Amino acid sequence: VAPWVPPPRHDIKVTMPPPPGGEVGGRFGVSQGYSDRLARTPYWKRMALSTYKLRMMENATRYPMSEHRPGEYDIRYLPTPYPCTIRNRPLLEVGEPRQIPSIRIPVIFLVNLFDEAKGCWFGRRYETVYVERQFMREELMPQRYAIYATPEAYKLLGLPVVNHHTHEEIPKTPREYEKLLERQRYDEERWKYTIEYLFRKYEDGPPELLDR
Amino acid sequence: EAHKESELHQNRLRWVETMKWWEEIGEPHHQQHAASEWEWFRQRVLPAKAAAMGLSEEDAARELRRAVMHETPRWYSRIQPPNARSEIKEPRDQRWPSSPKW
Amino acid sequence: PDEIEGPWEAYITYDREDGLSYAQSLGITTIGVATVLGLTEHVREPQPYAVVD
Amino acid sequence: FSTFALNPETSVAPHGPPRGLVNRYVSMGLPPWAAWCNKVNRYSLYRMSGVTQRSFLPKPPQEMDVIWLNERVRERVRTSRQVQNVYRQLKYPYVKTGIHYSDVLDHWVQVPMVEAAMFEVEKDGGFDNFILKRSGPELRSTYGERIRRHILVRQKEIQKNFVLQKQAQMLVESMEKEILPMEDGKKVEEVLEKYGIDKEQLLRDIARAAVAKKQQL
Amino acid sequence: IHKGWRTWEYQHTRPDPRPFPD
Amino acid sequence: TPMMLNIQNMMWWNGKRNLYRATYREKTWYEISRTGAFTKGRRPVMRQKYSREALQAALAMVPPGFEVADVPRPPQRILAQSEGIVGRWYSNYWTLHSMRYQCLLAGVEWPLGERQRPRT
Amino acid sequence: NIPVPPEYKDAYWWRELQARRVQCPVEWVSHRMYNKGDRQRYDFQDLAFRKKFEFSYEEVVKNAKDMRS
Amino acid sequence: SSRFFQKYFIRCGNCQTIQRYAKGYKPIPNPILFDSDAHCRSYHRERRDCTGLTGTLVTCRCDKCARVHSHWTVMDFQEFLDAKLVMTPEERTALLWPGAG
Amino acid sequence: IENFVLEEETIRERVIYQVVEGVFRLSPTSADRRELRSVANIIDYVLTHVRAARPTDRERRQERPITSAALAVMQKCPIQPQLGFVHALPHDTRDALLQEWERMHHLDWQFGKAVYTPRSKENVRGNLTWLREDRHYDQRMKFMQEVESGEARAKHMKLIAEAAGN
Amino acid sequence: SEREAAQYKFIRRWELQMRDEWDQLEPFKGLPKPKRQFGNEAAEVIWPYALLLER
Amino acid sequence: YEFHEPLRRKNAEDMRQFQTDVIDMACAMLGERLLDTVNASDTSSFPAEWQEAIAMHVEEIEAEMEEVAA
Ligand SMILES: [Mg+2]
Ligand SMILES: [Zn+2]
Repeated sequence: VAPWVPPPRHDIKVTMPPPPGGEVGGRFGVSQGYSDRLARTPYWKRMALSTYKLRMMENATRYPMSEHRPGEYDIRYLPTPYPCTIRNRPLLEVGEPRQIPSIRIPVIFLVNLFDEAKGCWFGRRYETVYVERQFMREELMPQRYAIYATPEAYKLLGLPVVNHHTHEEIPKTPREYEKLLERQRYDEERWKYTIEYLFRKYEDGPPELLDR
Repeated sequence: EAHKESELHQNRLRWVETMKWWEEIGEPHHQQHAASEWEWFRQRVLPAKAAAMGLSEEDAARELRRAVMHETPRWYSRIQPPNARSEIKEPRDQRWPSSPKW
Repeated sequence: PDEIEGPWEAYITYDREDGLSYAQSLGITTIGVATVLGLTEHVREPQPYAVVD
Repeated sequence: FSTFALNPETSVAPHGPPRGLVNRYVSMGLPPWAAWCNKVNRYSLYRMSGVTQRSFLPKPPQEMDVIWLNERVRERVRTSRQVQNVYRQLKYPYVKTGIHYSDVLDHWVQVPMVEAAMFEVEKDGGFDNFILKRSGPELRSTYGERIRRHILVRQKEIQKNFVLQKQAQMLVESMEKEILPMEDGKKVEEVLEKYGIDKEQLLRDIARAAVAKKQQL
Repeated sequence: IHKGWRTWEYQHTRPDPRPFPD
Repeated sequence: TPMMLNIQNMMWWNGKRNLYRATYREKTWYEISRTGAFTKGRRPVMRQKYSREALQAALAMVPPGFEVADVPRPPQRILAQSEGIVGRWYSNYWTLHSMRYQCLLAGVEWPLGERQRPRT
Repeated sequence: NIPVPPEYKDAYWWRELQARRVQCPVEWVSHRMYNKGDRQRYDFQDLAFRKKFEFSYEEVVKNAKDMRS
Repeated sequence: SSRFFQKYFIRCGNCQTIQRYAKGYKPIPNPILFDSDAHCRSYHRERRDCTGLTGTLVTCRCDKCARVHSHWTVMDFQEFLDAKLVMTPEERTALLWPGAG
Repeated sequence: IENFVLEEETIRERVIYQVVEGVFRLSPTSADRRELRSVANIIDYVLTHVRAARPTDRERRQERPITSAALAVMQKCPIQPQLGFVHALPHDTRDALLQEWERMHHLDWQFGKAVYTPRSKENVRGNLTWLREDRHYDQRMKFMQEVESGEARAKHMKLIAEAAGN
Repeated sequence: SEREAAQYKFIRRWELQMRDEWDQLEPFKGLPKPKRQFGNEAAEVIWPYALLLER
Repeated sequence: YEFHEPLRRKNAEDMRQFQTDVIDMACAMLGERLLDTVNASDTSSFPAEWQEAIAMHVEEIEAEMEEVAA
């Protein structure tokens, strides 16, 4: 038994039914929202509480897309009311073999961290650095040495906000990842792709015109 | 640990020789090189580009290097550029001028 | 019925005591199609402590 | 399907509707598998169009204890090299044991996840952002609910502590102006009992502050 | 199910359990 | 699972039911299957047919700086349907073009652009 | 119902579903699902089998009669 | 990949300008010499491409600032119609493609 | 160095008389003396009665009022604590020694179980919550500067103004 | 057995780059060789395709 | 009331020891700030009573530090 059954979810607006529940958040499987409040109210009272302006704002369709769940297809226009498989996909298909090359993460250092074993700098302060996933989660992160490179993290540290699009594309093959790596370093360090660095050998005339 | 065997032993000895070449004199040289040449860039090239790109000497450095990706033997992308010209596929087996099958 | 647009009234609940004087010191004649007719203190029967406990 | 060597991309397929049996089904929007179907009727077509998804969770979602964000137990239909028989078998996600240093509560936490969840957690900037971004039915783990409660509580505690130290700031700024000139030994104690601060503990951590500073040098 | 029964020949209605309840 | 072993658990049959499955199918497999009722080929998707000054008053409310070419024909996965004239109606592909054809029959000048076919 | 500060609300997600659900085994009310008339007349959202609003007969007739149709 | 033409609206992350990116017909890997592996993953990547370029890092060349990068954000056309309709006409000239009045 | 000495009839009799009675003036019961048989028992007995001899916080609070000036200063701060949060963390009904057991191991931190021990001050470096709510504090302060300077009034007044002009 | 082989190839390669046994002209075998000249280094340099697309 | 009251009691307790903590942190802050005004700036310090006492507690903390080091 249920004393006080909870009302339909997103129901705020006067003349229009709520979005289908489960598209707001809730249990999927039905394509039409319904509220007893809206329906039981006589048409004229619904009209009386509105204006032509307000009405044409909540009539408003955003047709294939959904509002409450950004970027996806609205379930009520999908063949079955459940949310789309493709955008919500699992990382591995039914037949797909698992080969996911070790991937490296952009990471912001909060302290100057010197590696003594290699006699070189792990990273400087406020320097984005690509590191080993395990190395980051297991060691840098539990100490306070580094946090993740997310844009809001730049925002909080005060630095100008950049987006590395970490794991937007997660490569399912080593060659796929070598391509991803290529474009990544074409963005990340572009000083390598400026024409002066391609010409390092000659900042001057040819090397055979020089001295001993 | 077999040594009396020729190719099992001389090969993995070749391997440990190679990998003990790396972290001793090789790896600090690779690191040192990567450091030294960025070092070259920023005091020679960058003064020009900062003046060019419409930034200061500082912000242009965080711009032109937005992250540090240092190449290590387990993480490297590629050894060499891929082949410019890929050779021409002939019909099935030494058929001329054409073949019915594939 | 939609040509009527009679005198809509809106209840604004300010979390402090002074709301009335404030809304009057704002000096709002109109929100530009609306033409606010008047401000008034809406007198409520003061609620007991049982309601908030 | 093109028999040419060079196929620069075109807006529409240049030679008319693509030849070949596989391209039939491709153009229908069905998987390349379909060319191996003996039963092609409505039911089978609908079945392999994948519109509806047949796969399941091991437990009903309220009882689900691990994080499978989108992962289902799927079933793969395979075939022996003796091809008269065709068998199917279930396939499960790779559950890696989640061990993450949670930032808001300072400690490691181990709540078992899937692969996809770990890539996700790196994507979201730490374990805790990953838990708080998700909501309710989204994270279907019970475990998730527990550490989410802890993360939240502890978070509001962080805020409490921030407020705390800002109060402290305002206090010492108020009494500083008062005892900023040297004045007298007795005059300072009036300030000390006016603000309810004890003498000897003030002495004690003045000393501990001294030791603190000279210790690192 | 090695071989399935012919279920299409039946209209969909629930038969009565043979150890019928009293 | 018994569905994998090809067991018929239908309730009118043995009284049982298959365990992994939805309890309510708003449309069953047959009418998910029929794409003709869903996708738009050969079918009208906007049922109301507007008079002249009706149409002109509808166009009246489209915001300037709008072209037709920016509203892609939605995929086949998506239902084809229209709300009639609602707020932001010009944003709905099917409503936009249905209206356009209504304007064509009515001799109403069509203010928006037309659909561009990009070519390599 | 118990009022709760919103940010804690997620641990109750299942509880909140059990309320909106019909109060029986769905088995018992299943018939609303099966015939076509009641698939339209009943709201099935998160398994609450509850009759939607419906006009009475004379309602419908005097509703159609003043449109002169 | 890919069987069907499709149009996308893409925003340059660096200068915030919207340019339109098209993806046309490229033919299937040949069915006569058959590779199950290529075909299947191309089918899944095809469904992936058909929707919003989900699993893809988009790499193009921006026109306003002319360089090749992936900062690109892909927009479903409604977000685009939001972006566009509230813009004053002379910044349309700046942010968008020629014409687009 | 490490001496754990079990007691007996005589040796307990004199040990307790010299140690807890002589040094600590501590007074044992019959049940106590029955339970005093080891060196851990005597030392944590004394430890127990000494720790219970210490003043509580009710006593500490009544020797130390919080001065009207002090609290009046804490009042005028832009921010006061939330301070209900403890009630929201999950409590489990189980044995105390199994909770002892899993925290004897590392089991206690595993399955979404986490132990709450109340802190005072934090690690501010790398702490996102600290940072973000702190930024919040900054824009709060600059907001109050905007209120005192008078622009608040002005922005609002021209909001009203262009609302009426439309 | 792929990853460690790859490792071998990177290490070996860097070694040969210190010791100058490395030839960058390997992918280009089929192409005609440019002019050896004092201004023409632009011809020998290996160009990133992306930066050609840029200009 | 039996259920709800022991709660608001706990809340009141926490507000109380919160005030207390504000005061303690305030002592600490006072400690380093006063130390700073004395060592970095000059001409000002406490009574030689407070100075001998401060020195004494400093020596005691230093000894506890030497012992807790090893
Ligand atoms: Mg009936
Ligand atoms: Zn750009």
